[PDB]
This record gives sequence, structure tokens and C-alpha cells, in this order.
Amino acid sequence: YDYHFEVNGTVVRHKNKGFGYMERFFELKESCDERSKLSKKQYERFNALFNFFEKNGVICMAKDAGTLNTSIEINSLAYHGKYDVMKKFIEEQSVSIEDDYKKAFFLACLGRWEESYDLYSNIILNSIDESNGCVYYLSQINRYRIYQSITQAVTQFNGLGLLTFGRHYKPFTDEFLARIEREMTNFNIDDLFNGMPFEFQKKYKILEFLSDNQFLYDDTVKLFELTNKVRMSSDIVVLLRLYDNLRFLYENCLWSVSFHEFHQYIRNSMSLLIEKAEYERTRDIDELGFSFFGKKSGFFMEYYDFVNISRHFKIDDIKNLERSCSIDKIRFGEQEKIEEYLVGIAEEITKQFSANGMNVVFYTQFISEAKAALYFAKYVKLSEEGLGKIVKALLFYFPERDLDIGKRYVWLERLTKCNELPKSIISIIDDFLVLQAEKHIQNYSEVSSNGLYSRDYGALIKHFEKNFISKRLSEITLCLTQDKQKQIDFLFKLLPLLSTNAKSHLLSFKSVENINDLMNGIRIGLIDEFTPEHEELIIEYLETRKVNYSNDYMSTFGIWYFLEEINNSKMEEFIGMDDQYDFFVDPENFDYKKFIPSWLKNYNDKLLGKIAGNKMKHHVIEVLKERVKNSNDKRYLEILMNYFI
Amino acid sequence: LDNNVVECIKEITESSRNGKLVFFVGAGVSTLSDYPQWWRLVDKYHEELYGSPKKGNYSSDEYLRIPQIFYNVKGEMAFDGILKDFFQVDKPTNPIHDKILAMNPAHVITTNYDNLIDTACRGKYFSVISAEEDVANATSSRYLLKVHGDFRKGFKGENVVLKEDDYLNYDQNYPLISNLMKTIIATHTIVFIGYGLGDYNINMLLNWVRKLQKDSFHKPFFIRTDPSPIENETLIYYENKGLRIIDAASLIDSNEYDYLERYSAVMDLLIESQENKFITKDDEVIDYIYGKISPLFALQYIRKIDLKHVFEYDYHFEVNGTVVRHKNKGFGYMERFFELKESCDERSKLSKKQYERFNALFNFFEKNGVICMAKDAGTLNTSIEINSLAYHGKYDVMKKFIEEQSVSIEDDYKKAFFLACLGRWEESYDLYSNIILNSIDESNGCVYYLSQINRYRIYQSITQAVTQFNGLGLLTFGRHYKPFTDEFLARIEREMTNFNIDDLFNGMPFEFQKKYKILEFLSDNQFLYDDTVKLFELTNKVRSEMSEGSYSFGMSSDIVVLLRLYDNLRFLYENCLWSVSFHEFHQYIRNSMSLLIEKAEYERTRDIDELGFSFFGKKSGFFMEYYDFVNISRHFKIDDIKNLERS
Amino acid sequence: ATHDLVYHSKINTFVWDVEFDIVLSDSKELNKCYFVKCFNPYRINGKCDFAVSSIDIFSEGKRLLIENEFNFKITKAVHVATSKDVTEIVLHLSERISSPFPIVKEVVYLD
Repeated sequence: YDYHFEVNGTVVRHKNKGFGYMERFFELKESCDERSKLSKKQYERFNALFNFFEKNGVICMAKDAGTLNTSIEINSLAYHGKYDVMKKFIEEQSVSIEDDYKKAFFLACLGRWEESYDLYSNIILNSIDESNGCVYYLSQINRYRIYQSITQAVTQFNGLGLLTFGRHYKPFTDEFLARIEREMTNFNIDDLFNGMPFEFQKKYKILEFLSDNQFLYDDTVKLFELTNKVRMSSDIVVLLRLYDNLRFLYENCLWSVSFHEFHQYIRNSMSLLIEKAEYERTRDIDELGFSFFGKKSGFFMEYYDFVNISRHFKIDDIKNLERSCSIDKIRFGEQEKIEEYLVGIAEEITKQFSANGMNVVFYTQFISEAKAALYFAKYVKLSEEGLGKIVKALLFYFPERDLDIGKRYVWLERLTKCNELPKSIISIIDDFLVLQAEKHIQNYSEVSSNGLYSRDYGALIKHFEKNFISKRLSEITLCLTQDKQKQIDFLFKLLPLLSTNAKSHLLSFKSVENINDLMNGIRIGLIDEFTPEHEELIIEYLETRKVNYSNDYMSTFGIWYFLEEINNSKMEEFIGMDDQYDFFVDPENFDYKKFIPSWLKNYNDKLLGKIAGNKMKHHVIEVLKERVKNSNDKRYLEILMNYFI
Repeated sequence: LDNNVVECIKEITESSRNGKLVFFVGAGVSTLSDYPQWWRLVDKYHEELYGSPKKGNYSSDEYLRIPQIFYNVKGEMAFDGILKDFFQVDKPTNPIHDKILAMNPAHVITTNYDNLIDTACRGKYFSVISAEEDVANATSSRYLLKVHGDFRKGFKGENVVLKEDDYLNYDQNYPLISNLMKTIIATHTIVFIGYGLGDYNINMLLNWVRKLQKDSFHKPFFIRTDPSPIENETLIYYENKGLRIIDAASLIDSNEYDYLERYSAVMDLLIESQENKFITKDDEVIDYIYGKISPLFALQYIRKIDLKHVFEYDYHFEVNGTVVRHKNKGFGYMERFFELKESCDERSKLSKKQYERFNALFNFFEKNGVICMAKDAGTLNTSIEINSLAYHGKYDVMKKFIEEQSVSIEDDYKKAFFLACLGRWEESYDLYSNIILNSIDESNGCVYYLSQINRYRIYQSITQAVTQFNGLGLLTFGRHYKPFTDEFLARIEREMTNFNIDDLFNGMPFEFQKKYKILEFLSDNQFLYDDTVKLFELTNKVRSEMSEGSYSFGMSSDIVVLLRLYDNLRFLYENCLWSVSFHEFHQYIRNSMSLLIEKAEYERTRDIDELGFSFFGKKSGFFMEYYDFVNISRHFKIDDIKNLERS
Repeated sequence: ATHDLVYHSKINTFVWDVEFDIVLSDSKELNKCYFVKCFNPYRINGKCDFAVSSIDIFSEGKRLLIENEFNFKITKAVHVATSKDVTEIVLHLSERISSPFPIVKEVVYLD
């Protein structure tokens, strides 16, 4: 405590009551003649100290601060996730014990926990003397941590797994588990530091915290400074401390970087930082000016921020961050490195799926990072080749058990916002659709969670290209017959993509007879055109209900009439039974006392806009105003502000 | 099992847990690895000297006389050569070595001149002492003391005690090693293993022990493994000499040439008994719970979330007042205690003293709000109450209490806390120093620890005051001069130069560090960790609802925040801790109150609860009581209240 | 049993983990099925504009193909937690709300 070493590289005096040795050292560093009044031994010691201090980024004293800008730089292959490089490095023969330590850490990071435990035991056996006790201590700690992680994997893999993951999938043998339990029958890590030689305890005091259950309480408590609402800043201090912790944990090859506490700390820090930045932007806009500040948030997002968010965040956490901390106004920094990282992720996914060498332990760690990175890649502008590789890896080789068809469509639609569809991506999606069509040839059906299916891919293709025709799908449906019903249904879902001759040949396999046929066909297939005969069928249904005078049928035709999809005066002869139909058919004479505002929660953008364009507008505005005044409902206010104002 | 065996196992387990266990290893353990025995070397010496051996005539004296005669006649080089020929072999380690090391012994003293116990020592660091110059050059504080001269420096006969001449001049040749071994025996708990009851070394040890007094030394344990069961008279005679014998033949049946699992039965029983809390009846439950809870009777209130540290992660103590089994494998002692509490008919099955202990435990658990188990919990209703005058801000009553004459040390503690709360930091510091001075004679020591922590915090407050005062620039007040006369400031600085708050807890007695484990967090920010994390999580959940317009219809999640808030406030304000003046605590309370108020305002104006559900249930209510007003007043700034009013 | 009931006001629905023994109109009987509602206001559409929420029916864990949705025979409601009868609460909550499907099992927000 003789000095305070600030996170920006400055040193100040705190409790030094004796000689200011550090100031003299800096004075020697700056000068050159003063440097030369030392002996040879002292000169080489000074050179080594200078190299170490420059490597660890200690710049100067507080008084002599000049042009202080800090940039982080982590030099670990494990952080950047260059899996093939570490795989190659593991094979090569080691020279010293430090290479063995690094190999053990890389093996642990690659999911080969048994080999890593064995290598740690070997390092423990070999290294016991005499000044490298740091390696021995770190090896003990890492071995204990790997034992803990193996026990927890066993715990959440005997239960909540097995077929629910796909197969019993015993990660490790039972002989290894028995040996592990026997070797650590009563191991205690709390006394590990106190058993070391007294010279190790005196010298390497700063490593004591590695033997504790928790070591991040100081930073988590300090994170409260980002919630102050009172008008270097705390943002820079917190970010630099976070980078320091990450660099220390990753460059020294410590296995604590894979526990829940560290992930929670990272999530809390990043979320609070982004919240503070957004709040400051909002306050500045409120007081200073509408656009004087520029409306650009000051939180520049770089490559390391993207990597941390991808690695340590779940999907729900990213969703919360998006909802509360609007990101589209946050501009990303280095894009080439981010693109290379995403391309590497895609290539690793391709290798893992294709080679069939799935590592069950490594899969659980890797798939969450892959999913988070692909979800967050929406805000990054990607080149054509990287986008093509990412789309290929996501659509084809991504495991189905973790991304069903609907989630894959959601990811794909996200990826197209800032990049749009070039020809190659459309070709890839067409190939995927062709593969799915061939797969439908059976006891097979698509399973989705969000309710989105293969139709949406063709819908998106048509949205980005109105004049696209799938030649392969046309050839598939030209050879189609009447035996395989599900193939006809699937091609019906992709009706507009097929060619005209294919369309005409396909129509032969399904025709509409009754009102059920009409509603079903327009519901799933495409009967966009309203022929007069279909209209007559609807009129027959309405007459049947009229003379006969409960789910929803009539409101659908009322809305279709209001949207001018049906043009006829017979609709006015069916006024009185269903109030919604009367409202959508006859607005001028409709009794608005029967109107209920909940109907406004079931209409899309186009229908709401068309309603706003019809004059009915003032009564709806009054109803929405009363609803907002009575109960503070966000949906009603959003609708009223977006469409009726 | 026999009662005495159970008592011995319990004592050994307790000593091992405390880290005061030392293992005395004999020669049978090395024999289990088929290492050459001394009688074979005696036979070889007899063959080389006389020509033919004789099995019948080999007494205890002969085993020492024959090698001495061989050394005297043939010389020295032949002795070393024969030792090299017979002892250079290498043998694998024994499972007994691993079982011994698995008991976590502080020291291992062995009369073996081998390396098996060294080779088997897995990943443990022991400083090996096998000569005289190695006693001073020890690197660590854990000793592997090879009494009889290991072969590390060579295979000569001068580095080991084998013959009769070496045995005779052992005290003169090795004073340091003998003194160190005697000190270790006198201090720690000694367990012998692999020794025959008639061995020379044990006889010498008992001869030395007979000189000591009748109270000073503990009785060493002795694990005896011989084919025949021990006799009554021999056991009584050796127990009168200071040994407590645990016989292995009476623990497991075996044939006469069985040695490996004879050792293994006792060793495995000892290893397994470490986690086994020996409890079968309700009296044992009451005694164990009282033993683990009674030290906390000094503290007025204990926050529930910390109880999981008291019971070594055996039970989850939730804030709402319920208890859940988490990692218990024993006879569910808390469940049995609750069953005793609920039914008064079984309360007559305990003795009088245990009945009074149960009454005290029931009162203590009722005071802290711990009600019952998880599933049995029904309509638990919880109230809040703080019994500190400082919290309510009744300044005149605290001044009157300061003026009134104190009769004990707790009154002095409370007076110091009130003085600190009143801004009289000089008098409070002096009174805290007086409390530390007069706390030499005590029974628990918690007051001393808390007073030292409070004094250090007051030091920080004074220093930061001085700083802001002089820095601000005398704008407030005339000269902005605190009552801090430079003499006083100076004295404080001199008295607090070397005080290190990190090593305060480590320097406390062992009993304090074993009983008051929870207090360790009071010296840093760790005690606010387990709450803060949770709070953040809950925030990220609650707002996640408010964006989706989702209205729950049961118990909200803000109850956890409110209960943890009140637990922390009560614990800090009722034990008279100065940590209530920190910035971090104020920020924590501010965030908790802001979240509660935002959630209440969101839930106030529902949409469809009245239209429909309201016939069935309507529990939405947040009442701003007196305590909420006090917390908002104390822990909030004007800007924060303005932001809350805007939202 | 009512503690897990949730009200979602963005689509005017109730989330409750129950099973429906619905009887489809014209004597068709169905075992313990349920519903899933998804909220998507940005879907690309043609003439089927009158929708922001898509409702799927799950029976025995498999999606039921819809041909004529007119089931109005209610259902013997079974709370799958510990097999409670909550039919009356369901019928009340349904009459209280004008939405087509008043009770679902899980809601997916695609916003």
C-alpha cells in the first residue's frame, strides 16, 4: 500500500512515509545520463524492470501524465477461439513445463477434461522444486476446479439429459469417476496456500485470492456507481477494470473463466454500462437539444465487447438488453475482425457437424456461444463471402436439436436487416428449400416452436425478389403425382415460387367445393383472387346463417369486404347478427356504443393503417384516448401514437 | 460398536477437523509393501559371520548385538555394502499410505528408514527432516520427521540408527530431533499405527511419558492389529500407562495371516466417520444443534441467509422463513427438531438439561423468524420491527443514555455506537479504545472483534472528513476546523500505522474462527455480495415483465427484495455496527426501494383484474408504512427522489 | 393452482398450464390437447391481413391439421400439476373475454 496504481497507467503516493523509490525509478527511466550512474548488474536489472513495467502498461506518475489513451490487447489463442491452432499446438512435443501447463489449459478449453486432469497430475508430480512453486500452486488449483466441473457435468448429465439430450451419453467412464472420487476423497483447498514454503507465501502473496470460493465481490459491489442519477468517469474505470480482470484470467491460463460467477459478473457489468450510456444520452437530449448532442450514444462497441457479449450472454439476456438499451443507435467498431471471428465460428460449426466427431462435453459450451454470436451479428455489416459462409453454416450444418426451423428463420431474417439479399444468398435459400422438399418425400413432419415454417422462406425470397422462379422446385413438381399428398401440400405452401406451367399442372391435385374448402385454401394455400363463384359460395353460407338466426367465421369476410377483396352489394343484406361485421361493413350507421377496444389488438399494420385512413377515425380516437386515460396500457398508447397520430 | 471405540473415533475425527492430528507410523505399514525386514538382514549377518544360522536363538537383545559385532569385526565397508545390496530395491506404495494421507495429518513421524511414505506423498508438500542440519533449514511448517535416519544422503550405516551402539548414544547424537519429536507429541494428538505393543520405541516413549504430570498431556491413541484378540489385563495395564487402544481384531473377523484388510477396516471406518455425525436419538440432535448455535446468543439478530454458513451448507435457510434440505445425508436433524417443536408429547422424552436447551433453541429460532420446513409452511405472516434508538433518530434519548452511568461492557458498546451516530467521533474513538483495553477478561470475544472493526471504520470516517473539510475550502463554517486537533489526528495516525484489517480475523483464537465464522464478512464488502447479485438478477426479471405487459396473479417477486432489505437493515442496526454509514449500503437501499416503488406503481393500474378475476382473488397491495418513509428519507438524495417522482 | 396463472395484456390472453379435453363439433372427441399462441406483427402476408397472432393446436404432442374449427363444447379442464378440475374457472374466464382463444399454454413474442 505504499502506492496506488490506477487503471489508466498512473501511479500516486498513498501511504509511503519513507523514500520515494518509484519516483526515482521513473526519473531514471526518463533520463539517460542518470541511467548510466549504475553498475553493470544494476543496469541489467533496471533493463529487466523497464521491460516488465512497459509490458504491464505502467506509464508514469500522475503529475507527468501525457497523452493517456489506453487500448486493451489479449494475446491468448483460447480467448479468440482459434480452435484448430490449439489443436495443432497440443500435438507438438513440449519443451518445458510451461508448455505443459498451456497444453493442459488448452485441453480443458477443448472439452477433453480427462486428458487435462491427467496432464495436471503429471505437472504436479514433475514440478515440486524449487523456485517454480507458482506452477505447482496453479496446477493444484486448476486440477481442483476441473474436478468440480466434472462432478457438476456428471450431476446434470445423469439426470436432465440422456435421451432428453439424445442418448444416455456417459461423458466419462465409471473407472475414471471412481478414481477421481478416490483421489479427492477429502481434498481441502482452503489450507493449500498455508502449506507452501514460507518464501512462497512471502513472495507470491497476490495469488492467495485464487484459493477462495469467491473473488469478485469487490467489483460487483463497485458496480453500483453506474446507477447514480445525480447529474476519469466511472464508465471508463469499470470498463478498464473489466478488461484487466479478463486479461489476467485468460493470459495466465486459469480455469476459473468457465464458472457461473464470472459469467454473471460480465453480464452485470456490460448490461449496467449500456444502461448508463443510454440514460445519459436520454438526459442530454432532454436538456441540451433535440439533436445538438448528435443522438449518437458515447458507448463505442469494439471487437472485444462483441466477443464478451457473445461468450458470456444467454439469448434471454441479449433480448432484455435489446429491449431496455436500444442498440440500433450504438455503432459497432472494427468490422473486419468481427467478420473473421464469425467466419471462424461458422467453420468450426461446419467441422463439428460434418466430421461426426461430436464432443458432448465441448458441445454444451460451444453451442451457446455460437447461438449468441449469430443472434448478435445483426448489427454488423458483413461482406458477401462471409455472409454466404455464415448463411450456409446456419441453414445446413447447425444441429436441429438446438435450432428448429422457426428459430433458424428468425436468425436469417435478423441477418438480412443491415445487409439485404444478394444473389448468392437467394441461391443458398433456394437450395435449402429444394433439400427440404426432397426430405418431405413417409411419416415426416416439420416441428417448430414459434409457429414459423418453410413457407416463410419463400415469402422472404419473394419480398426481396418479386421475379424469382425455382427451376429445381418446378422440375420436382412436374414429376409429381397424386399419390404423395404431403408433397402437394408442401408445394402449395410454396405456390408463388413455382413456374406457370408447374402451377397449372399443380392445380389439378386440389380444388375447392364448400366454404370449408375456400377458407382452408386461402388460409394455407394461395387463392388470392376472389372469383365470383367463390363469392357466391360465401353468399350461400351467409344466407344459411341468416335463415338459421360459436367460433369466428363472419368477421373474416367482413374484414375482407372492408379491405375491398370482395365487391358486392349483397353484404348489406346481412346486417344485424354479428356486430363486428356491421362495423366493418357499415361504418357510418354503426352504433359505436357496442364497440369494444379489444378488437384493435388483433389487427396487423396494414389493416390498422387502412382503418386510420377511413372517416370512423374520430370515434376510434376517442375510445383509445379514454382507454389510455383510464388504464396505462402500453399497447393502446403505441397503436394510437403510431397509426392515429 | 463399543462405546469406547465410538468415543475414540469421535475424538480422532474432531482433532483431524481442527487440524491437530499427527500420525506415528511404524514398520508394519512398510512391511505391507513387502519391503525387506530387519530379521532377514540379521540372518544374513549371522550367515556371513558364523557360517550357519539358528532360528530358535533370536532374542530382542540379539537383534541389536549381532550387527554391532559384525560391524566391529568385519569393518565398515562390508556393512555399507550389505545394506546397499539388501535395501537398494524399489517397491510400490501401499493403499494404507493413501488412506493415511487422506486423513489430512498435520505431521507424520515415522521410524522407517525408507521412501515409501515420502514417495506416496499425491500432491502434498511435507518438509522432510532426516538429519540434524535439516531441522534449522526447514522450508515449511509441516514436518515429515524420519526419526531414524533416512537413506537420502546415501546407503552408508552412519546415516541410520540400526546397531546397538547407535541406539545407546541416540540422545547424545540427536538432541534436536528428539526434542522436536517430544514437542510434537506433547502438543498435537498422536495416533500410533503399525507398532507392536512390545516394541522398543513405544516402551521408550512410555518411559518418557511417565515422568510428566498427571494432567498436562493427552493420552495418545494406538491402533493395534494382531491376529489374537487383546486380553483384558493387558488392555487395562496399558490403558493405565497413558495409551488408549483401538483393537482391530475386534472390529472385523479374519484369518491369522491377514494384515492388509485388518488395517483397512479401521482406516476405512475412520475415513468414513469424518462426514458421519454420530446422532441417533433426539438428545443427540438437541445437543449438536445447541453446540452449533449457542455462540450466536451474544448477537441480538442473525440474518437468515447467513445461517447456511453456520450449518456448513447442510440446509437452505430462505428469507420467507422456511428451511429446505440441500446437501444433508444424516438423520435430518432440523426436521426432527421441528417435529419436536410441533408436538409437546415427545418433549417429555428428553432430560431436564436438554429440555432447557431445547427451550432456549426454540426461543432463539422464534426470535429470528425461522418457522418451519418448506412443504409444511402454510400462511406464514411476517412483521418487521427494529429495536434501536439510532434507527428511529430519537436523539435526546440517546444523549440521556450517554449521560447515564454504564454498569457493563454492552452498555459501553451501545454508548460508543450512539456517540458515533451523534458525530462525536473523538469521544467514540476513545471509548472504543477503552472497550478494547478492558476486554482482556472475557468469555466469547465478539465484542472485542466488533469494537476493533468499528474503530477502524471510524478512523476512515475521520480521515475522509479531514480531507473533504480542508479540500472544500472553508466555505462552510468560519475556518472549517473540525474538532480534530492536530495532536489528536497525529496520535490516531501513529496508533493505526500497522493495523491491517485483512489479517484481523486470521489472528483471532481458533475457537473464535470456528464458532463465529459468519462474522468474517464484516471486515470487507463480501457481506453485501450475496444480496447485491440477487438484486440485479431480480431487476432484470421484473422489468422484463413490465415491457411485455404481463400481470402475475399470485405472489410477486418483490417480497424477496423487501425481506432481504429488512433483514440487512435489522442486522446492521441492532448489533450497533458503523457499516450503516457507508456509501455502498446507501446505494443498495436506494436501488431496492426504487425497484419496489416502480413495481408497486406498475401493479397499481391493472387492466382486466377487476373485470373478471377480481371475484376470486385480489392481493395487489403496497402500503407505505413508517419504516418505508424512514428508509426513503435517510438513504435517498433529492435528485433520486425527483427521478422517482418523474417516473 | 391459481398461483401460476398469468395474464398477457398485449394480446388479451391467459397463460395457464392446463389440459383441454375438448369435443370438436359434430361428435368428434379429442383427448387432453392444448393451444399455443404466437404474436408476430411484422410477418410478410398477402390477403390474410386480419392477423397478428397465430394459434396452433397441439394434441398428444403433435400438431392437429385444421379443417373446420368450430369446437364449442368446452373441455374437462385438468391441471396437469396434480390433476385438478378447473373447468368452472375456465368457462368463467372464457365468458369474461371476447377473444377467440382465452386460455393458452405458452405465448411466444416475436417482436
